[PDB]
Amino acid sequence: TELDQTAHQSDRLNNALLMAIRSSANVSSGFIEQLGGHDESAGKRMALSVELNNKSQALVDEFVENAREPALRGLATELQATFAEYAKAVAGQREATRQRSLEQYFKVNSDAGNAMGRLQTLRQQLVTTLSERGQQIML
Amino acid sequence: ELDQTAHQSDRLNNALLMAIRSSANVSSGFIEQLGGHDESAGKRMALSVELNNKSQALVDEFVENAREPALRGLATELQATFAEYAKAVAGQREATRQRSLEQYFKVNSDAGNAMGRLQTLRQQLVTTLSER
Ligand code: NA
Repeated sequence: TELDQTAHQSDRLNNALLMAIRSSANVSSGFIEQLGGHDESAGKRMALSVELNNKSQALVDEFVENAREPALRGLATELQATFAEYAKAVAGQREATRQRSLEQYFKVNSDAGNAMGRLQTLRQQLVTTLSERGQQIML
Repeated sequence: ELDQTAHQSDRLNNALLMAIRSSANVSSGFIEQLGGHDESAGKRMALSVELNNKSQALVDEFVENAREPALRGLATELQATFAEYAKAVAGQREATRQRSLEQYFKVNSDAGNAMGRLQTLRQQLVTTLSER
């Protein structure tokens, strides 16, 4: 069952990253829809972008809540802090979309991409660490 | 065997993360073209293409290795929904090359709906994989 917990942790992480990138795919494609005049579809993509990032944040919190050992807990709290940066950048992108402003969009698009780069690396390190811990249990 | 399940998990997870990043990149590049960052846009498009190529290869590997009767049908579904997704993102890149906002809108729901199904299917495949 500690074996079971490692898998549940890996799954939180994998879903969190996937939904976080989906959230960015929705704000940028939503912005394009908006500029094409499809305001209702853009508004649903904004809401979807909100909901995806909020679900990722919640899984990251669960991931911290379940990280006991010192190796894991420190990487996990840095993922949590990095995600906050990412979430704030995407919220910035959603408001540029509501305000129809390319200028504000480009201003935070780069912030989002740099936090997202750190999130991917943190995920890889956590995946390796969790898989190491599961394998040491088996040994 | 247990070694093969870790390789299959890595393939599936990397495939889906690169696949969604491929769409986020072509949408970003489109927005860059709208604001005149044509050089910047071309870098996103190249990345979108490469990510699509790499994730397609990982999906294909995942499927070739998923011979078990328990996985066979789910792995084939993954491959077909992934095809539907990659064709939608290729449509986004073509709408970008054509600088067509309307064309882009029309393929957006194709890509987003398929990715929503890929996320679900991913969960079931790793459940089935974690069943050893
Ligand atoms: Na549009």
